Formats: sequence, C-alpha cells, structure tokens
Amino acid sequence: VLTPCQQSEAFHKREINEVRTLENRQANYEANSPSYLALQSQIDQVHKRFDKYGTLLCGQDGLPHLITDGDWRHAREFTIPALLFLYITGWIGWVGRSYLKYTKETKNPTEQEIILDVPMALKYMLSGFLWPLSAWQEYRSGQLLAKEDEITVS
Amino acid sequence: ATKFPKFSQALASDPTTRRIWYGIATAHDFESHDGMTEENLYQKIFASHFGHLAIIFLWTSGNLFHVAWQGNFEQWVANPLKTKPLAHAIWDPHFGQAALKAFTRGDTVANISYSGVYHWWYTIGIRNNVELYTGALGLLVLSAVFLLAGWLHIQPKFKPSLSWFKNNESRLNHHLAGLFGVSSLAWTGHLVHVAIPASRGQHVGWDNFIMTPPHPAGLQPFFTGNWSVYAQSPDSMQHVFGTSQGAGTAILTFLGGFHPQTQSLWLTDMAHHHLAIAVIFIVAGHMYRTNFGIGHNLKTILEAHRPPSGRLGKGHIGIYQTLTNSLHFQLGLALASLSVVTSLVAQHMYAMPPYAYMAFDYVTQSALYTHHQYIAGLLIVGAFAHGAIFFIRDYDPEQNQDNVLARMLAHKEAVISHLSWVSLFLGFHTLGLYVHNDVVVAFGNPEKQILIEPIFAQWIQATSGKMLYGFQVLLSSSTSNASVAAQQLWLPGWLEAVNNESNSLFLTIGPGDFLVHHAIALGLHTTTLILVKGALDARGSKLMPDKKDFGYSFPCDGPGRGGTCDISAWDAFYLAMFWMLNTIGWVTFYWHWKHLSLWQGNVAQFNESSTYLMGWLRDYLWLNSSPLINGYNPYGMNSLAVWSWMFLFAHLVWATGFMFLISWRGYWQELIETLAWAHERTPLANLIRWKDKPVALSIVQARLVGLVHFTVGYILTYAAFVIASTAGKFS
Amino acid sequence: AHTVKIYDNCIGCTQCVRACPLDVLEMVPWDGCKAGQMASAPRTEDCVGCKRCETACPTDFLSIRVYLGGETTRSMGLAY
Amino acid sequence: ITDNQVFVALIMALVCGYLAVKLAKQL
Amino acid sequence: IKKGSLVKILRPESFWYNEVGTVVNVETSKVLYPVLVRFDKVNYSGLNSTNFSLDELVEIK
Amino acid sequence: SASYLPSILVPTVGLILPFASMAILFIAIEK
Amino acid sequence: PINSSSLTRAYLSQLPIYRRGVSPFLRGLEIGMAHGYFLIGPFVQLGPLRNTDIKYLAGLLSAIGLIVILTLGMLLYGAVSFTNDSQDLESVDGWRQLASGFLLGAVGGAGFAYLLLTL
Amino acid sequence: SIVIFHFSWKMQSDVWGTVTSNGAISHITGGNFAQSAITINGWLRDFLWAQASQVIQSYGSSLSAYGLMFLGAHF
Amino acid sequence: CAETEEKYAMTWSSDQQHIFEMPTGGAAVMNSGDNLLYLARKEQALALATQLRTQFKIQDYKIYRIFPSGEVQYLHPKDGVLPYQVNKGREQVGRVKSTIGKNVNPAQVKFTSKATYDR
Ligand code: CLA
Ligand code: CLA
Ligand code: CLA
Ligand code: CLA
Ligand code: CLA
Ligand SMILES: CC1=C(/C=C/C(C)=C/C=C/C(C)=C/C=C/C=C(C)/C=C/C=C(C)/C=C/C2=C(C)CCCC2(C)C)C(C)(C)CCC1
Ligand SMILES: CC1=C(/C=C/C(C)=C/C=C/C(C)=C/C=C/C=C(C)/C=C/C=C(C)/C=C/C2=C(C)CCCC2(C)C)C(C)(C)CCC1
Ligand SMILES: CC1=C(/C=C/C(C)=C/C=C/C(C)=C\C=C\C=C(C)\C=C\C=C(C)\C=C\C2=C(C)CCCC2(C)C)C(C)(C)CCC1
Ligand SMILES: CC1=C(C/C=C(\C)CCC[C@H](C)CCC[C@H](C)CCCC(C)C)C(=O)c2ccccc2C1=O
Ligand code: SF4
Ligand code: SF4
Ligand code: SF4
Repeated sequence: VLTPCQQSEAFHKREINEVRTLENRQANYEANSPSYLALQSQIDQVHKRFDKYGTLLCGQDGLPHLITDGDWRHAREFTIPALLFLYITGWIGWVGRSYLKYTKETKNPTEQEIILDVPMALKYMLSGFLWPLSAWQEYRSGQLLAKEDEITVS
Repeated sequence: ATKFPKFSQALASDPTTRRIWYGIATAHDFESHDGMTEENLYQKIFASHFGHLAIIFLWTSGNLFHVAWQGNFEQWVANPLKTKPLAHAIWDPHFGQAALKAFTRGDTVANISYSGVYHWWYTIGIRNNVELYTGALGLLVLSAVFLLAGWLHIQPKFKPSLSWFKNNESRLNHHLAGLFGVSSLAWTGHLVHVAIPASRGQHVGWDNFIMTPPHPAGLQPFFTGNWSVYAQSPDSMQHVFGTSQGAGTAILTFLGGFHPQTQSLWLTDMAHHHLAIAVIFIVAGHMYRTNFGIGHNLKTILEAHRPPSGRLGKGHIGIYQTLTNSLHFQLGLALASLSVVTSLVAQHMYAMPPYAYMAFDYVTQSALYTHHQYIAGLLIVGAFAHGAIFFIRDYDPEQNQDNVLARMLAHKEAVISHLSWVSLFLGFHTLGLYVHNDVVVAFGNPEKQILIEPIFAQWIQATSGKMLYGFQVLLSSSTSNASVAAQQLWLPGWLEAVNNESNSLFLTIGPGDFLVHHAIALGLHTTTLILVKGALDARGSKLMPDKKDFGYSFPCDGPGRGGTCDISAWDAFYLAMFWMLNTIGWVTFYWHWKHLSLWQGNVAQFNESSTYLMGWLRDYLWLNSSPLINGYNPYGMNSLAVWSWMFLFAHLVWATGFMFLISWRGYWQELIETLAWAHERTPLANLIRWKDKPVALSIVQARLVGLVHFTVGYILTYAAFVIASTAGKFS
Repeated sequence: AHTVKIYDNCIGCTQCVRACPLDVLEMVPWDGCKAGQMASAPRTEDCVGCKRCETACPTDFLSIRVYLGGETTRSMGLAY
Repeated sequence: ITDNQVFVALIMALVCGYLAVKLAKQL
Repeated sequence: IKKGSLVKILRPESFWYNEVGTVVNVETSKVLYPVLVRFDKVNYSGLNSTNFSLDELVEIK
Repeated sequence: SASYLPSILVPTVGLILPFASMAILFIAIEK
Repeated sequence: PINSSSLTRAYLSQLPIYRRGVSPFLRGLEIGMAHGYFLIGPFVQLGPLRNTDIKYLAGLLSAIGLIVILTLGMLLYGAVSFTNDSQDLESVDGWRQLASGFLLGAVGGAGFAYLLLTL
Repeated sequence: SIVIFHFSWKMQSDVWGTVTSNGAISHITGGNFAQSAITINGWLRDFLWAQASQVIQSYGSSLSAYGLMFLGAHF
Repeated sequence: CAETEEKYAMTWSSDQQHIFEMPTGGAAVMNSGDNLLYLARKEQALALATQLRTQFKIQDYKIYRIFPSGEVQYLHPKDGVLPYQVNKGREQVGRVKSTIGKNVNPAQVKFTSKATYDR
C-alpha cells in the first residue's frame, strides 16, 4: 500500500531519527563554532529534504517509493526526467554521429579522433540541439541508416 | 582400439598424458570416433539411455533403501512437525568421540535428510518402512530391467534399425500418449487408490484396493456421466493429514488452494489435476500418422508454415530435414524444454508447496528450490551448448537454403548487438541503482534512495486476487467477470491462500523485487548474449571464418591477428557457465533471503535492508553465516560441523579453479620439464620411469577443469550455506 | 600430425618459411603468382603447430592454415 | 526394520551389478 | 578491372566483405588473384592491402 | 536392522574398491 | 657433473638395487627390511591409537596397511612397465620377486620394529 | 595478504588493547589467537567474520566511506 | 633420453672462435674449425640456426637426426638450398584448389572419415 508520504507515521519517525541522531553530533560544539554552523545548515538540509518529499509515496518502510506507469499524477517522478534524459543523450548520440560522419571524410581520419578538430567538434557539440527533427529529417532522406556493410560468413 | 581410447586411434598414438584426459572427455562424443556411422551411433546412444535410466532407478532405490533401513520414516510420520527427517546413517572411523554426540538422534547417528523426500513419500501414502522395502526391491528389479534392455538392444539382431529411429513421426504419438498421458493417468490410479484413502485414514495398501472403492459407489452407475458425485463431499476444514477425522469422501474435488493445517495442495486437486492432464495428453497422442495413416505428416506441418507475408525467409522448409538428421538440435530442444520445465518446477515447489508439512521444515524447501534452479541453469546452458554443436558439426546451409535458420545466421549481428544492448542497459540500471542506494544509505540517509515500486508485478498479483495493493482488478476486484466466473468453483478456496502472508504464494513486494528482478534479467540477457553469441558466431566470425572447420572445442588460433584466446564455440559455454552460476546465484540468494525474512517473520528486515548491497552482505551473508561458521569452535562442535567444514572445503575447491582459469598452460608446460628433469636425474627414482609422458593439461581441459572447480566450489559453498543457514536459524 | 595446408592465396612472400622455426615449410616455384612462388609443407611430421606462420601470413585471409591434428612425440615438442 | 530383506536387497543389486558389468563389457 | 576503381567485394571470408575499396594493381599475367586492392580501414594483421580475383570484384560508378 | 553392514561395506567400497579398481582401470589402460 | 663424484658413485653403487647381483626376492627383502622397519615410526607416536596400549599394534596394522598398498603399486608398475623378460628387475618375474621381497621383508621389518619396541 | 592477516590479528590478541587498574590486561580480541589461528574456521570466523562487525555496521557513521570502499573493492 | 628418444646432432663449421648461446642456456665455447652439438628437439636446433645465421655467416650447417636405432637424417638444408630461397627441386604437397571459401561444411563430412577442406 502506497500511502501519501506527508502523513506516513514511520516516515516522520525517520524525520525524528535523522534530525535527532544528527543533533547528537551537535551536542559537542559551542554556539559560534563553524562545525556547529555546518550542522545548522545540515539540519536545514534535513527538514527541507523531508518537506520536499511531500508528494512522493513512502510505503510501510517510510521510504519514498516511485511510480513508472506514467500515471500523470506521478509524471514528475519518472517520465519528465525520462524525456529530459533522452533529450540529453539524443543530443550526445547525435553529436557523436554527426562528428564521426564529418571525420569519416577528412585527410587523416585516424588522426581526427585523437586530436579533435575543436573547430568542427564544437561546431557539432552545439549543433546537435534539435536532433528529434534533424534525425527525423535525415531519416526521411535515407541517410540515418546504412545498407550492405560488413558481415561474417552468413 | 589398441590402447586406451579403444575408440580413437588419433589419441592412442599420443605418448603423453593427454591420451588419458582426452580418452575420458571424448568417450561419450559418439559422433567423432574411429568408424562409428549412424546406425552404430543410434544403436549405442539407445543402449546407453537404458544404462542411464537404470542408474536413475538404482539411485531412487538407494533413497528408498536408506530411508527404509537407516531413516526414521515412520517415527517421522508420527510427528512430522517435531522430528527431523533422517538420512542414511554414518560410518566414520574418523568421528573420534565428540563428533558422535553431535549426531545421535535416537540409536542412529544419521544425517538429517534435507531433501524433502519424506514429505513426498508421506503424500504418496507410504506410512511404513515395509512399503519402502517393497518399493526399493521394486526399483532394483526395474533397474535390472533397464540394464537388461540396454544389454539387450546391443545384442546384434536386436539392435534396432535406423528407420525405426527415424520414426520421429510416431515417438510423439507414443510419448505424449503412453509416457505422459497414460502414466499420469496411472498416477491418478495411485492418488485415487492410495493417497486419498491413506490421507483420509483408510489404510488401502496392496490388499483392499480392489475391494474398497475410493468412492462408496463407483463405476457401475457411473458410465452415465453423473460425475458431480465424485466431487460431492470435499475435505473441508477440520482435518489433519493422515487420520480420518473431519474428512469427506469425494475424490476429484477441485477446491483450489491449500490445506488449512499442512499448508499443502489438496490431493483431490492433484488427482483431478493429473487426470485432466492425462486426458489432454492422451488426446495429444493422436496427433501424427503411423502405419495406420490418420494424423499429421511433419513435412506437411513445417512445409505449410511459410508465411505469404514473405518476411520469414522461404519458411520452415528445411527444418524437418534438420531435426531427423541432426541430434544436437534435438538435444538442444530437449535441454531447452527440460530446463524451462525445471525452472517451472522450482518456481512452483515453493509457491504452491505440494507436499504435506513442507513449508514447515524450512530447510528442505530451501534446498529443493535451489537444487532445481542450478539444475535449471545447467540444462539451459546445455541447450545452447548443443545449439553451438548443432551450428558447427551438424548444420547444412544448402539443405537450409535461405531457411529460417539461415535467416537467423543472417541477422545474428542484430541479435548479438541487441542482447548486448539490453544487457548493458540492465547492468547500468541495476548496478547504478544499487550503488546509488548504497552510497546514499551509507551517507546517513536511507530516505534519499531510489526505490521504484515494481507496479507491474503488483498489478499481476492484483490480477490473481492479492488485495493488499489496492488495484481492484480481475480477481482482486470481487465483482469482475473472472471473480463471478469461478465464484463457486475454485476462487474462495484459493484467494485465502493468496491474501495470506504466511504461505510463500504471491509474496508481498517491495522495491527489492524491482531491483533484483532487473538483476535477474541482466543475468538472463548476459548469459544469452554469450550463449547466443558463441552459438551464432559458433560457425564463423570476422576474426576467423574457419571456425566451422575446427569443431566445437578447438583451443585457439594462436597469437596471430591480434591474439585469439577463447574464440571457439566452447568459450560461450565456458563463460556463460560463470554467468549461469552467477545468475542462479542471484536467483537463489534473492529467494533465500526473501524467505529468511518470511520464515523469521520480519519482512521489514528484507524490505528495509535489501535495496542496497550492504543489505545483502550485511543482513544476509554476514548474519546468516553466523550459525554456519560456528559449526565447530575451540569450545566444541555441533551437528552443523559437517556443513561448516564443507563450506571451507568448497572455498578450497573454488579458488583452485582460479589456478586453472587465471594461469594458463605454458607456465606449467615448462615446469613439468623441471619436474621430469628432476625425476630423471635423481637416483633411486630413475628406475621408476613413467610410461605416459608427463605433460601439462591442454588449454581446453585446463579451462574446463578450472570451470569444474568453479562449479563444485560454488555449488558446494552455497549448498553449505542454504542448509547450514536455515538449519542454524531453525531445527 | 598437425596438417598444414597452403591454399591459393599464397603469393609467395616467404614470411611463412622465414617465420616458421622448424623448416616444415619451404618455397616451391609455382607459376600461378606474380612472384612465381608458393609455399609447401612436406615435413609436417615435425610440425609443432605453434601457428607462428599464421601470424606472419600477409594474405587476405590466411593462405596457410594449420589444422591441429594428431599429437606425436615431436609434434608435442617435449624436451625429454 | 529387519535384516533378511537387506540381504535380499544386496542380492538383487548384486545381480543388477552383474547386469552392469554385463552391459559394460559390450559397448 | 581498371586501376583506382572503387570496388566492393563478394567473397565472404575477407575482412572487407561488402566494403568498397580502391584498386592498386591489376596484373595481366595469368595470376589467380591479380587485383591488389587496399582499403580505408584495416584488418587484424595491420594490413589493408590484399589481393583478389575478378569474380569477387564489383566496381561502382 | 543389520547394523554391522556399514562396518563391512563402507571400508570395502570406500577404500579397497578404489584400490583394486585403480588396478583394473589402470592395467585396463594397457589391455 | 658435480654430485656425481666417486663418493657419490661408491655410495649409490652398493645400494640394494645398484649392487651387482642378488636374487630379486632378497634384493627386495633388503628394501622391505629398511622400509618396513621404518614405517612403524610415524604411526606409533603420532597415530590415532597412540594413547591406549595399542600404541604398538596400530603401528603394525597401519604400517602393513601401507605395505600391501605399496606392493600393489609395485605389481602395477611391473604389470604395465617392464614388459620384457630379461630376468632382472627390468623384467616381470624379477619385478614380482622384488615386490614379494618387499612384502615379506617389509612385514618382517614391521614385526621386527614391533618386537623391538618391547624394550 | 597473509603477512598482514598474521599481523593484524596476532597483534589484536597478543599486543594491542587497553589496560585497567592493578596492571590488568585486555586485548582487543582478548587473547583469541593461539586457540583459533590453528584452524581455518577459527581463522575465517574469528578474524575475517568477527572483525568485519565494525566495517559492516559502519553505515550512517563516519566510517561509512570504508563501507563503500569495502563493497566496491570487492566489485 | 639417448636410449629411447631422438637426439638431434647439429653439425656446423665456422672460422673464428666466437661465442654463441645454447638453447639449453648459457654461453658455449664454439670450437672454431668444426663442431657437433647433440640436442633434444628440433626447435632448439633451428632456433640455434637462427641464433647463428641472424648474427653472421655460419653456413654449411645441418643437424643429423640421431634416432635411437642408429641412423641419421638431414634436416634444415635438405637441398643445399636455404628454405625460403627457391630451388626448382622441391615438389609441392599440401595445397587445395582455392581459398577457405570453397571448403565444404562439416555436416557433409559428418559420419565420414574425411576432412572439411578435402575437395
Ligand atoms: C559517437 C558516439 C556514440 C554513439 C552515437 C553510440 C551509439 C550506440 N552505441 Mg555506443 N559506444 C560509444 C560511442 C557511441 N555509441 C563508445 C565511445 C563506446 C566505447 C565505450 C561505445 C560502446 C558501445 C557498446 C559496448 C554498445 C554500444 C551500443 C550502441 C547503440 C545503442 C545505444 C547505447 O546503449 O549506447 C551505448 C553507450 C555506451 C556504452 C556508453 C556511451 C558512449 C559514450 C561515452 C557516449 C558518447 C560520447 C562520445 C565519446 C562523443 C564523441 C563525439 C564528441 C567528441 C564530438 C547505439 C547505436 C550497443 C549496441 O550495439 O546496441 C545496438 C552496445 O552493446 N556502444
Ligand atoms: C507407449 C509406449 C512407449 C513408452 C512408455 C516409451 C517410454 C520411453 N521411451 Mg520410447 N518409443 C516408443 C514408445 C514408448 N516409449 C516407440 C513406439 C518408439 C519408436 C517410434 C520409441 C522410441 C524411443 C527412442 C528412440 C528412445 C525412447 C526412449 C524412451 C524413454 C524416455 C526416457 C525416460 O524415461 O523419460 C521419462 C520422462 C518422464 C517420465 C517425463 C519427463 C517430463 C515430465 C513433463 C516431467 C515429469 C512429470 C512430473 C512433473 C515429475 C514427476 C517426478 C516426481 C518426483 C514428482 C522412456 C522409458 C529413450 C530412452 O531413454 O531409451 C530408453 C530413447 O532414446 N523411445
Ligand atoms: C542429457 C544431456 C546431455 C547429453 C547427452 C550430452 C552429450 C554430449 N555432450 Mg553435453 N552438456 C549437457 C548435457 C548433455 N550433453 C549440459 C547440460 C551441458 C551444460 C553443462 C553440456 C555441456 C557440454 C559441453 C561443453 C560439451 C558437451 C559435449 C557433449 C558430447 C560429448 C560428451 C563427452 O564425451 O563427455 C565425456 C564425459 C565427461 C567429460 C565426463 C564429465 C565430467 C565433467 C567434465 C566434470 C564432472 C566431474 C565432477 C563434478 C567431479 C565430482 C567431484 C565432486 C566433489 C562433485 C555429447 C554428445 C562436448 C562436445 O560435443 O564437444 C565435442 C562438449 O565440448 N556438452
Ligand atoms: C564484478 C564482476 C563483473 C562485472 C561487473 C561484469 C560486468 C559485465 N560483463 Mg562480465 N564477466 C565476469 C565478471 C563481471 N562482469 C566474469 C568473472 C566472467 C567470466 C570471465 C565474465 C564474462 C563475461 C562475458 C562473457 C560477457 C560479459 C559481459 C559483461 C557486461 C554485461 C553488460 C552489462 O551489464 O553492462 C553494464 C556495465 C557494467 C555493469 C560495467 C560496470 C560499470 C562501471 C564500473 C562504471 C564505469 C567506470 C566507472 C566510472 C569507474 C571509473 C574508473 C576510474 C579508474 C576512472 C558487463 C560489463 C558481456 C558484454 O560485453 O556485454 C555487452 C559479455 O559478453 N562478462
Ligand atoms: C573412504 C574410505 C575410508 C575408510 C574406510 C577409512 C578408514 C580409516 N582411516 Mg582413512 N582416509 C581416507 C578414506 C578412508 N579411511 C581418505 C580418503 C583419506 C585421505 C584424506 C584418509 C586419511 C586417513 C588418515 C590420515 C588416517 C586414516 C585413518 C583411518 C582408520 C581410522 C583409525 C581408527 O580409529 O580405527 C582404529 C584402527 C584400527 C582398528 C586399525 C586398522 C589399521 C588398518 C587400516 C587395518 C589393517 C590393514 C591391513 C594390514 C591391510 C588390509 C588391507 C587394507 C587396505 C585395509 C580407518 C581404518 C587413521 C589411520 O591411519 O588408522 C590406521 C589415520 O591416521 N585415514
Ligand atoms: C541455440 C539453439 C537453440 C536454443 C536453445 C534454447 C535454450 C532455446 C531457447 C528457448 C527457451 C529457453 C524457451 C522459452 C520459451 C519462451 C516462452 C514459452 C515464453 C512465453 C511465455 C508465455 C507463453 C507465458 C504466458 C502466459 C501466461 C503468463 C499465463 C497465461 C497464458 C500464457 C501461457 C500465454 C535451439 C535448440 C532452439 C535451436 C538450435 C540452436
Ligand atoms: C638420520 C641419519 C641417517 C639415516 C638414518 C638411517 C639410515 C636409518 C635407517 C635405519 C633402518 C631402516 C634400519 C633397519 C633395520 C633393520 C635391520 C637392521 C634388520 C632387521 C631384520 C629384519 C627386519 C628381519 C625381519 C624378519 C622377521 C622379523 C621375521 C621373518 C622375516 C624377516 C626375516 C624378514 C644416516 C645414518 C644416513 C646419516 C646420519 C643421520
Ligand atoms: C511509455 C512508458 C514506458 C516505456 C515503455 C516503452 C515505450 C517501451 C517500448 C520500447 C520501444 C518503443 C522501443 C523502440 C525502439 C526501437 C528502435 C527501432 C530504436 C531506435 C533507435 C535508434 C534509431 C537509435 C538511433 C539514434 C537516435 C534516434 C538519436 C541519436 C542517437 C542514435 C544515433 C543512437 C515505461 C514502462 C518505461 C514507463 C511508463 C510509460
Ligand atoms: C596446476 C596446473 C597444472 C598441473 C596439474 C597436473 C599436471 C595434474 C595433476 C593431477 C593429476 C590427476 C595427478 C596424477 C595422479 C593421478 C591419480 C594419476 C591418474 C589420473 C588419470 C588416470 C585420470 C597444469 O597441468 C595446468 C595446465 C594448464 C593450465 C593450468 C595448469 C595448472 O594450473
Ligand atoms: S594464449 Fe596460447 S591460446 Fe590464448 S591466444 Fe595466445 S596462443 Fe592462442
Ligand atoms: S602465404 Fe602469406 S606467408 Fe606464406 S608465402 Fe604467400 S605470403 Fe608469404
Ligand atoms: S605450424 Fe607452427 S611450426 Fe609448422 S609452420 Fe605454421 S607456425 Fe611454423
């Protein structure tokens, strides 16, 4: 059973346990100690850390579980960093593919991957931003894929 | 024939010690002998099948005899919860005095039989030692029958013709009907006549099984189809297994679910079960033609399945030829199907425990599952190993002209690239999440973990009535179509077993299920990356396309072209055996640490401390090896001192494997020359000269023997830890 | 004995014979190549099978292939 | 639970041992 | 056939099977493998330049 | 329960059978 | 080379094998006369029955227990190797006389050490 | 590995530790070497299992980086 | 040993007392005029042939293969010719018609005593 996390009791027991247990280290230093100030900022980083989990689903353990159905009530858990992440490595994959299909036709392609042409590298590094409708427009052009490359026997 | 390898003259000319090792390891390789053609091959594997079966029935007569003679079986029948099931007795002359006090259970000093055998023999209806003796003689006779046949079908005019072996057509008419259909029907003839009355108190031994019908009225007014009388009065609630109290008299009642008391399946359910499976298999026996001619020609069944869509090559035309002529294809399908059957057995022996007073002894249930999982992985790896033997020594791409198989070898690059993709993805997304959860838990904060609820398994448990999640779908919702559709038939006896948290059926699920089941799928996809790699690149790769010429387990190609350590199709075996032991590793560590949380009771001990890796190495390996590694102390010992010894022993097996796996031959081949120099040069021993010349082990054998010590060390270590762990926390 | 077979990619560049430390391979005048040479392996009874030839065989794919056959005294290369 | 049936057992598997060596010296 | 022509191969055991390459040498002296072809990428022996016959020799335009 | 039988069979199969069976198999290398 | 000098040659020469001519039964009876007297030693003081009055008898049954195995190895090695019949220790008959000499001389060495553990 | 495992366990049984009043002696493992170094179950139990208890229980505390350099170094 | 195994006797001549290296190991004296050398196996002997020939002119050299029946053979040189140099006397054995690309599949060699390249 996935209780809403702001009212799970054992979750709040983890709040009391980490605030008080971290406060057991705070019982060593004076009021103006930089260590003591660091544990002030650390207690801030525990109460903010637990109040900013108010819309998760911590179950019977008091530990905030997730959901990967795309329920749209839990899209901020997984599917929004899913689309964000696939944008970032569609960037990286598209930059790497575009740079290799640059340096495949140069003078010395073996030298081009040791010593990156930072001119043309930082050309493609930035130019792969609109990769969904650049791969979709190269894929309709018959250029994204290939045909009749290397293979073994059969 | 002249010396040793009475079968290969390519090894009898060898003067080294390789004639011994390769004389052993190529003994059963019947396809590569001196002059053994096809009829001389099937007429040898057919006899050796009988020798094998007689070894099996000699073994089961072994268990029947030791339980009959050294076990405590009927005393166990008296109190199946209390008394531990005893195995065979001990005769050590090494147990000095203090060991014997750590094994006496009565007059016997026997081992405790952690193999679930008394449970299955107790649900069969064996309630004496006398029936065990008559059964043990009843299988010595059967092993003499099978040795008689294997000796008998190697007698020359009784060696059957190969056209009989190529009656591939009709074995399926007889295995599905006779072996599977009749015998399971015959097994209902046990369960109806023995297990039901000897569970309902009636001692129906071999006397009154024709005078006491299992139903009080039977078979003269019962060809009329009044079959609801056989499911009239079930055994409802107030019954203990073995007596006659609180029990009805119906035979084939399908209640569904468990006993209330013994937490096992009803034997009425198994009688009706094997009866229905029996009828359906006997129906499936009428499938193919014979001398009669009412059935299916298999050529007409693989020829007809060529799609007009055209995507699937020129169809299966070519497959029926390469099953008759092949054997490693047929053995690959055999080990594939038997292996998935074993994993199904393992995934149901704990989940639906069939045997009364199992899931009450928490060691035998923990050994049967792990047993059938390691045997499951061994037989999958056999299916792919003989897959690669099929693609090398048995594959003809001219009879398989652009066949489905030749299509497989065409797109094997996409197959291996995508297996490597999913294996890479799961390996960065189990290990990523376990190192995330383990760093984060390590940094004073179990809360900042990534825990993903495995909602798909929770939803599938909601489809089978587990109401503890709140999805309210087909069976968890009590008003749906399937919920009303079997409301009288088998649901209310079964949802009690589902919604209960005592039994091991449809377990409660945290994110440890998520992260582990992704780790398991990592193991399956890595292990099929290897096996499907060196089964599809078994024949020829762009490193060396000569691979089909060298056979299966050729060593290498030398240092040429960069270096060629382990290119063969035998490497895929050799590496996916490590991945087999690993993957079945994680399966059985996960199962065993799930049930050491259920059986202890603290499920929160699992679900709080299994989402990261020090939960495993802390809460499971460091803690549950404590009654193991206290098996003997400098204060004394106990009964676990065998396993705690074996444990250590098995580590010494395992690491000796590394001596063969890491450090290869040419070290030792120039060290044996120092040993043979020192033996030749010394006095008093240069008389005793070798006959076979001392030679270090060849690099297929060496990787094989290092693999064998890796398996024996692995499996003996974990068989020590399952049994010593659960037998230390209990019994 | 290790059957060494020398196929028709053998353009006769003699790195096989100069690479073999056993003189199992020689060169034979064969009017099928530009150099007119093609290696032969008569004395494969002395052939170790160390595949040092197939390292230094600069053909397309391995004119000279060393199939690991029987194992005699000399082909096992033991000192004693 | 008795002794004579153990003798009968090792008789029957001694005969089965004779079929084991009997099958063994033909293949 | 001619020198310098970009040529795909049709022999399944080459490292450059189904990869185009430039013809260096064409010999007219009864050699069974007269056409010495080298490539962009390189096999395991460090050796791009190999040679072939005429049947395994497909030019392009 | 003939309790004396492991005191006969466990040695005569445990040690002396992998003595004479070493003899039978190892001379059987040279037969 | 070195460790092949005339003291080494003279000492290895008059051993119970390299000496010129003995009947192989007595040639083995000298071998077992050494070894069977020897092998009582590391079973009396260190064996499993070293604390009862069977300190000495377990030396006999254990040591002769090794001796019949060692003669079994003798008969295996003369069975497999030494196929010729040159009547010396390189034969079959001379080797089985060497083995029978090792058995009777070795059990004689065992009983000799056993009766010499009386004092 | 066995030079230091000889070190760090004989000198937690026969040298190191604390003392109390009247010259009393208290090692870290408490004299648990000569009865336990002679086997390997005594070795693996009494040293590689028992001395792990301050490495394995180190999460949440300041030693926990070692608890990360214990697991990953297995890796 | 020399009683049952082939000892390879490399014979050769030189001009100056140089110092080569044995395949046994360690330096050797290298008699200047003419000298033999009994060796164990052929790779040692032709490894000594490469040991000498890649240094300096050592020619008119070849091992007589002493096999224990007594007679000799003529290895290396065989035909007063160096083996990678072409003599028109060596008759070729060990070739097939084409590359690996026309070798038969071993499912055609299966249950027959042929090889996968024979055609
Ligand atoms: C040029 C960038 C690039 C691109 C577009 C791809 C794309 C692909 N790789 Mg990959 N790969 C790359 C670099 C790249 N790779 C490098 C450098 C390595 C060596 C570590 C690998 C090793 C590798 C393996 C082992 C496998 C793939 C696979 C795949 C395919 C599945 C996607 C995947 O899981 O990626 C895999 C991604 C990784 C293993 C790590 C990411 C690789 C680098 C670190 C990211 C790219 C950055 C790159 C260096 C930028 C260079 C250009 C820039 C300097 C201008 C996909 C086509 C799989 C496949 O065949 O599936 C079909 C597969 O099994 N790749
Ligand atoms: C009705 C007739 C009949 C029957 C009973 C059999 C029976 C058999 N044949 Mg056979 N055969 C027949 C007709 C028949 N044959 C005909 C007509 C032909 C010619 C066309 C052949 C040609 C033939 C060949 C060529 C071979 C056999 C072989 C075999 C044996 C299979 C191995 C085995 O025991 O597996 C037993 C398997 C099972 C009992 C079931 C395994 C899988 C199930 C699903 C799991 C078990 C069920 C359950 C869950 C577990 C119970 C265990 C318990 C502890 C709970 C088996 C004894 C083979 C052999 O070994 O030689 C003897 C063999 O090589 N047969
Ligand atoms: C019924 C199932 C079955 C059958 C009939 C076969 C049959 C065959 N397999 Mg096989 N195989 C199977 C299952 C099966 N396999 C499975 C399940 C696996 C995966 C584990 C394999 C993996 C496998 C490989 C890798 C190879 C074969 C090969 C072969 C062929 C020759 C076998 C031989 O000569 O061995 C001779 C007999 C032995 C070597 C004895 C086995 C001893 C093993 C190696 C170690 C066991 C020692 C034991 C653990 C020590 C006990 C000590 C204790 C402490 C535990 C033969 C056709 C070979 C082949 O065809 O290549 C030419 C081959 O290379 N198989
Ligand atoms: C701890 C042991 C270990 C680990 C982690 C692996 C991991 C892997 N094996 Mg493997 N293997 C092992 C032992 C191990 N093996 C053993 C003992 C054998 C028997 C020899 C094999 C045999 C074997 C075979 C035969 C195959 C694999 C393959 C693979 C890969 C599977 C795909 C995957 O999960 O990628 C996910 C990637 C990982 C899990 C890598 C770990 C992530 C790293 C640690 C992070 C990157 C570096 C990090 C930033 C630290 C920087 C270091 C610093 C110096 C800067 C994976 C890398 C297969 C393969 O290539 O798949 C594509 C393959 O075919 N293995
Ligand atoms: C698998 C079968 C097997 C069997 C039955 C035995 C049996 C025995 N071992 Mg043993 N052992 C085995 C395997 C086996 N071992 C293996 C595999 C190893 C290697 C790990 C060892 C290593 C080992 C050691 C290191 C020692 C034993 C000892 C003993 C004896 C126990 C002493 C005692 O308390 O009895 C009371 C003792 C007696 C009643 C005296 C019996 C003396 C001999 C055995 C009987 C007379 C022999 C006779 C002259 C020759 C007849 C043939 C012979 C081969 C039997 C006992 C006879 C101890 C021993 O040496 O005892 C003699 C001992 O120190 N064993
Ligand atoms: C290499 C090779 C091979 C391989 C081997 C193997 C190993 C295979 C694999 C296979 C396997 C290993 C198997 C598996 C299968 C699969 C399956 C079978 C799955 C599916 C599933 C299902 C079907 C389920 C579902 C369901 C449910 C859940 C309930 C309801 C209903 C149903 C039933 C639908 C072969 C021989 C072939 C060929 C030759 C070569
Ligand atoms: C340390 C040392 C050493 C060593 C030691 C030794 C050498 C010893 C040995 C010893 C020995 C080892 C001895 C032996 C003994 C014996 C004798 C001297 C004899 C006796 C006799 C006999 C034994 C007899 C027997 C018998 C009998 C009783 C009966 C009948 C039969 C017979 C006759 C057989 C030396 C000196 C070198 C040097 C210094 C140091
Ligand atoms: C929704 C959802 C989900 C998912 C699932 C799915 C969706 C699955 C399926 C799967 C799929 C649906 C797949 C597809 C794939 C296929 C293919 C066919 C691929 C493609 C690829 C490619 C083409 C690549 C390339 C590239 C690009 C594009 C960019 C740049 C880079 C590279 C070059 C790499 C989950 C449950 C998680 C959660 C909830 C919701
Ligand atoms: C230790 C080691 C050895 C040494 C193993 C030796 C040679 C074998 C010793 C074990 C044998 C079985 C001992 C002989 C005693 C037997 C009782 C003799 C009979 C055995 C046969 C009849 C089966 C290797 O030969 C080797 C080879 C290649 C890679 C790694 C290694 C390697 O690590
Ligand atoms: S190591 Fe020995 S085996 Fe492995 S590749 Fe180099 S040569 Fe071939
Ligand atoms: S094959 Fe390769 S190595 Fe042998 S000669 Fe022709 S080129 Fe030189
Ligand atoms: S096989 Fe080994 S030895 Fe014979 S030639 Fe090729 S490399 Fe030289």
